Amino acid sequence: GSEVDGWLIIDLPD
Amino acid sequence: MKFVYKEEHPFEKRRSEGEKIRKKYPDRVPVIVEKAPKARIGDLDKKKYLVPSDLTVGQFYFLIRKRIHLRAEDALFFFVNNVIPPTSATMGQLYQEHHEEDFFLYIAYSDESV
Repeated sequence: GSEVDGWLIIDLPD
Repeated sequence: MKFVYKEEHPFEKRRSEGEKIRKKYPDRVPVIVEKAPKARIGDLDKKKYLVPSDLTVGQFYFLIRKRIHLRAEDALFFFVNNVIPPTSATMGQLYQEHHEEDFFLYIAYSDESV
């Protein structure tokens, strides 16, 4: 996954 | 309940970072997820989430369920400000009504519904 400043970036499902 | 995250970061640092994240990701809400004090349930590896505001609370349950590797028979409950949030709400709705003054939404999880 992707983290910015240890915040995990959650994707929106379809 | 106290959150480890609030215990590790002074209020002003939290609010400054929360304010910035809300400006920079207006389609998302920042969420802190920790296990409730006396809960018997698996540990959560990551506690800081940048969640699309349109994600439902129901979908976030499922997502957190997966990170903990819960089986389907296993129970999972969210608590926000001593209330179990509705699964139909969007995280943005939940955030609007319950975010704290540091601009973070704090969610505790547990195997118990109380």
